[PDB]
Amino acid sequence: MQLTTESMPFNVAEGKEVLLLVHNLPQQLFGYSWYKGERVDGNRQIVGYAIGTQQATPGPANSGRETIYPNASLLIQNVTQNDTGFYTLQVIKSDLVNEEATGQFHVYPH
Amino acid sequence: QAINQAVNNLNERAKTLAGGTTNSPAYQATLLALRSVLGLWNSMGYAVICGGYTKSPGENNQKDFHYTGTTINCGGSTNSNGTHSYNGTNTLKADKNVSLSIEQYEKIHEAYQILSKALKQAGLAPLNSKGEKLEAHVTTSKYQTKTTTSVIDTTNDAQNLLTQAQTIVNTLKDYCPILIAKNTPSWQTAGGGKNSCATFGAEFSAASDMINNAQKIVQETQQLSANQPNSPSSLTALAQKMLKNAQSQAEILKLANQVESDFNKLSSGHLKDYIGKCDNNWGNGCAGVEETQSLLKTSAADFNNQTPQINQAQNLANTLI
Ligand SMILES: [Br-]
Ligand SMILES: [Br-]
Ligand SMILES: [Br-]
Repeated sequence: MQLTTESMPFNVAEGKEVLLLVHNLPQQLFGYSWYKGERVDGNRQIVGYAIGTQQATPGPANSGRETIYPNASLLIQNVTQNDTGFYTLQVIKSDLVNEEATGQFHVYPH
Repeated sequence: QAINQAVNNLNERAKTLAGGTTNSPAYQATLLALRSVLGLWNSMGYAVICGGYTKSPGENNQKDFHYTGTTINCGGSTNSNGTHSYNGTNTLKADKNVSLSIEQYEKIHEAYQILSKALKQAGLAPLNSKGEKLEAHVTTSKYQTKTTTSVIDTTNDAQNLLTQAQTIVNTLKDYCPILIAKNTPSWQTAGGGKNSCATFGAEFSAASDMINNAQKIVQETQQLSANQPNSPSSLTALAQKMLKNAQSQAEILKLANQVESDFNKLSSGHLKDYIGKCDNNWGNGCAGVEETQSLLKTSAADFNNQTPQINQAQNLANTLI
């Protein structure tokens, strides 16, 4: 099964929470990274996680409202209008083969 | 003249020990430390993960390291089904128990290429010699396409080649980068995805110690050479020399033996079936360690066997004083 992602909810009230669920994570992994946008891109990395150190180190796009979980889920709390749009997960497998998945959600007001 | 008899024994043993190769256990012990590290790298080096960002993921740092033969990439990864990605290991911060940085890997690659070149072409110099000079080629690639080649004047003398060895062992043991997972050697189907010091902890320890003891052997050889043997004054001077020189011979054999012991530690675990072998040569040691091992045993046993001479030389000196 190919790597999917999914947002809970897809439409998000400003001020509140969203959870980017990840389906079909491979079992053996070097690590993973989330990004803002539709692409894997250094300057837009929200956060990276090394299985090796069970340790999450944030990149430049991180707003400090993100929690990453070892099942690759990303939680974003207190969402603003600008959090709206696309997100991309890159999983690196133990054999240095990668996989991507793009995620999306919309944030409305009040 | 019974003294002159022991003097000759001390010298000729010291000449073998400090200036020989085939028949010196100091030499073969040293060579074995060096060749061991080389096999260590030929045997599992390819599976070391490198590329982790130093400053930030926004650097897409990435470089190819050439062994010639093959090339190794740091930074990148493979796209599911085919293509090469420029985003990969460079996407995650480098540190202990995760990844080596480009800079760390290039230190190793340089040391390796030097060790590899010295040993294959010049051979390890006799411990007592300043060594020949030689030129290692180190070669790398990038994209933006740029190929770089460093030519290093260097020497094949124990202290130099041991620093090269040391740079590789220390990095692995202090940083314990993860190994690539999945024909496949035993340890890979067992340690890929997990730090290298959890697969090869024992082996890096043993290697660390071989380098130390080899280093210490070199020290003692320098200062063995310092002391090479009719009033009281000549009977004391060249006689203190006897004690100093025998005490050196012994310590050297002690360390040469300890190196044989660490080699066993080295080669008794996951590398038992791989280092020692050869024949793309990654995955086995291809370093002549088996040759060097039996010769270290043989030579060491010859000297061991000559331990009366050193017992019975040390008495004569103590008698005098
Ligand atoms: Br010889
Ligand atoms: Br380059
Ligand atoms: Br071999």
